Amino acid sequence: FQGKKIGVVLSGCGVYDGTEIHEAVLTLLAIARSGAQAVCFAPDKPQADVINHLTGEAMAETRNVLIEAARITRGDIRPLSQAQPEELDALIVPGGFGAAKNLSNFASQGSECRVDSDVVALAKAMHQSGKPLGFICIAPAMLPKIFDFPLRLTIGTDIDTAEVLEEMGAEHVPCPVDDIVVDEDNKVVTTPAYMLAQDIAQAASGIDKLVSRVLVLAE
Amino acid sequence: FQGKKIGVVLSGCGVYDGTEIHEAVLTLLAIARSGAQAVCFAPDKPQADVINHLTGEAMAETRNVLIEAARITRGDIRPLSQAQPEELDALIVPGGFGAAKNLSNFASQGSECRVDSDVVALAKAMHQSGKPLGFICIAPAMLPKIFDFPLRLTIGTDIDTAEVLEEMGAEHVPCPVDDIVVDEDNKVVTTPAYMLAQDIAQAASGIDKLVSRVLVLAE
Repeated sequence: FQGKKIGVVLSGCGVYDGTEIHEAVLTLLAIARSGAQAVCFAPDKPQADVINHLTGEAMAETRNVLIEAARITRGDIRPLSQAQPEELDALIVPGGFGAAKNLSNFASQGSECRVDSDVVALAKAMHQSGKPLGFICIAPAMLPKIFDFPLRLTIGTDIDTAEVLEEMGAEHVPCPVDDIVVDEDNKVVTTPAYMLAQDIAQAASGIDKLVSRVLVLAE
Repeated sequence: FQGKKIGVVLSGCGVYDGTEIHEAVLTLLAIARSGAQAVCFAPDKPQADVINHLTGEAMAETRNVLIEAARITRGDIRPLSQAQPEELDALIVPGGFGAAKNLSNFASQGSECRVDSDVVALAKAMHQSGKPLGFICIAPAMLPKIFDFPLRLTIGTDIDTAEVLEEMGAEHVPCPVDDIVVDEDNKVVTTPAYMLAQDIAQAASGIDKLVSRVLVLAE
């Protein structure tokens, strides 16, 4: 897969107010091990909140999504507004509450949520051209808001969350932490990761499969 | 290795002002995949600085080392002052500039640096009992300040940095990104990681070997 360029969209730095750090790093690892290149992006805007990860309480400060996401990529990131679908072969979106607070407002709006316009436009551009999409953990919640047609996807086994996604037009398929769901016609791959994982090795098993599948779909 | 408890000491969240995020997550991954348990700690104190990872410039704010390190561990971390050497089988310290700013002041003091007292006491406790130590990237710079005896270690191949460590009493051994150096008598393992890595898969190759070796030394 040398030569393949995989877009990666981040939402901050940490599970509670940005991207799930394990999920993001596991994604980068799997991409690199396959010989492909990650091309990272994050929207240039303030985070919805800033959470003390030690206590779970909100902090009285403000942080920029792009600035904080740069921590994960060691500075090698660009504003999402600069993404060029023609230069990408696929798109992957890791989870964390940032996917539900910053890339969308699923966390507070549920089925009436809106998704970041630049996220919608990039994802639609991939689908137009037949380039695969990989969404992890809670990130698949954005899919039935982006695409106005039925899609096979998963967020694991949680019945309440699955009910919400169905209300939005998805077909929810149960999946364990170490496997994936694939909508073959639309080339969309999903996996639960931290929705179900009890440790990092269980999250890596599902993520590795997701990345592998995305790369196969991109050929 | 089920049952093994591996202490992990963090310094923040991000290469420039805390722990190198890739290195920390790769460490956790390798520990979990081997069936052992990571036990994470970070000192409860302010970071030396806060760096914009997008530009590399300092920011006009203050952040707590423990609070930010909790991002990497999804909240599963304790203040370093609470570490109980009797409950640990080994100790691993990932790199990032935080190891040189927060766990020590190597970044500004070089060979005249001081190391966090709780870092020194925990590391000494491991060595007393014959429990292995694994230090990654720039973290090995702390070793000849902690132990007043010669130690075989590596930070890669950088001649200037190696010269400083030698001034402090170390025996520096060249090592590539995908290998390790082991001081057998003192059970100390080091690897360069981001001192030399050009991507995350190259850092993982060295880290995986380090963790494996630490686990073997802990049996």
